[PDB]
Amino acid sequence: MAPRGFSCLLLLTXEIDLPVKRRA
Repeated sequence: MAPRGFSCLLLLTXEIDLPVKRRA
């Protein structure tokens, strides 16, 4: 898991929209 930051800011841009949609 990321330090709830680098990947946290990318979640807003939609970059990391995989762990917030479906099981995938």
